[PDB]
Amino acid sequence: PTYGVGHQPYRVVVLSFELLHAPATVCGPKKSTNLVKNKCVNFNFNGLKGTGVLTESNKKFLPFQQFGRDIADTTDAVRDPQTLEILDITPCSFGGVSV
Amino acid sequence: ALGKLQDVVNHNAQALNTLVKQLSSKFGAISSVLNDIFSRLDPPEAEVQ
Amino acid sequence: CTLKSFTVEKGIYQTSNFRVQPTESIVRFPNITNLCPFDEVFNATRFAS
Amino acid sequence: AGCLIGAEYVNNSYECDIPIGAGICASYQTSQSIIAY
Amino acid sequence: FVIRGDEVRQIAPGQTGNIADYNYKLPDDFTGCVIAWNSNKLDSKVSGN
Amino acid sequence: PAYTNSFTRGVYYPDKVFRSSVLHSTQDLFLPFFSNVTWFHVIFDNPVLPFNDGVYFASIEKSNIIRGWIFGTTLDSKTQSLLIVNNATNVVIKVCEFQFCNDPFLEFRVYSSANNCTFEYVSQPFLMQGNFKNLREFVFKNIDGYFKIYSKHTPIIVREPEDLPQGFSALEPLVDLPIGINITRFQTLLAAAAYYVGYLQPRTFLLKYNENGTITDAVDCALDPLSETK
Repeated sequence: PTYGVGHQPYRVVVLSFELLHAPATVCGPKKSTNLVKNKCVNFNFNGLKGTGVLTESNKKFLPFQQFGRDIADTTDAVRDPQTLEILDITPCSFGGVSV
Repeated sequence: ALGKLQDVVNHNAQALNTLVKQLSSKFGAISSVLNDIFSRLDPPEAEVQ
Repeated sequence: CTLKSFTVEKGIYQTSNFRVQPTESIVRFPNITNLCPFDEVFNATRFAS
Repeated sequence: AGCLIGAEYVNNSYECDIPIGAGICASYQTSQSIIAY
Repeated sequence: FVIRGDEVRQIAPGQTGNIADYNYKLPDDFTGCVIAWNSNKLDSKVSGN
Repeated sequence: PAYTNSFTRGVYYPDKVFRSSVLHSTQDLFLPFFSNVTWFHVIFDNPVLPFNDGVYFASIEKSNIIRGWIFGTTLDSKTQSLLIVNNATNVVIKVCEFQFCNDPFLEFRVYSSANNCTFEYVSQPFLMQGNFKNLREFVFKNIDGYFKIYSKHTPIIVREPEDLPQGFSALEPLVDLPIGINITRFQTLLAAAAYYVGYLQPRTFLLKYNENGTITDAVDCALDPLSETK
């Protein structure tokens, strides 16, 4: 302790990153927002990006099922990552106007 | 008996089941989903795909 | 505008498409549970040489 | 067929001038305003 | 402007990096010419410039 | 060795997308319908079978003798491997480089000299009436880097002597181990056994999903001309 600055011990650590040719297993924390029910908004449920309304559904999903498509290969339902609730993705209200 | 009327109904149905099927076909690209193209390549090559 | 002229005739015309735009955004990704054991190399009991 | 906003539905039946859809037609008859029937 | 050697490839229209996103970015419709040459003869000095 | 007939078993879920009362064709490494698969009676049979683009494991036993799956290309002293072990507690999944042994069996006598490992996935949920034996199917595959494991458990009465039953059972994905080994060979281990192995190959199948979201049957598309017509 009689030694001044420069001679005192300093614990030094180095978080050396590799980024090798392998499936990435060490990522960073991802922020999670709230969930509106009756509101056409943007959704990003685990990679699944799109627009539409996120309402409840009665489709009984299996435990390993996460996403859900329709007959025309269109995402119709999705399972929330945090809570095991199976929603119903319906597109935003659209149409065609004629004057 | 009503096969001639079912013909135009099935022909107008298979023509609509083909357009919704070709939306997933990769017309010589990296993927079909447009959100995936704009999330795994660079802008100068994103418009190429 | 959809039919280039200054005098339109009687009839119904398809001008454009109505579409509501989204208001907010939602980004949910699984609950973070398996944190890295960083408390073992920063709050250790005996460091190395 | 949709939501017609801009005309009024009169109970009288006339000849079809502007075809709207599903048996509904429009015309500009008499105060002059667009009527549906 | 003056940059390093491995960063000249980011002056192309559309690229990632550090100087093509926060220092000098070119539009995707850039119709021009980028001219660069090694200047390690008068812009360098002992202990780094 | 021996040879039996895999009538219609060996169909799993290619993706994790819910489909209701539709028919979706998919091109993935499935098991061909009505194919000759190897049969070993370990009631002693533990050969070093090559892992060539997937495998179909099946054990028809009334006890816990058949329990373990060793992988790896050159699994002697050089390259990493994988040990799907279960001993009455939990799964002991641990990809690790270590010295192997000629004849493996089950304490933990399969290992000889442990070295620096790369990953371990010890998970509490283990993979596993009377005379009814337990059928345990297992599909292993590694496409890009993820070692996928499918499994399904169902009872079976042994009417015919030691034969795979006739029926369509969907195989659900259990784990998605992010591994990085170049698996090219396989070796089983034990501790009325039934060692069934079937190799996978690129095939197209038409999977019919039910209203509850489950595959009821499939079409091989390469077995008979009627399959191509369907």
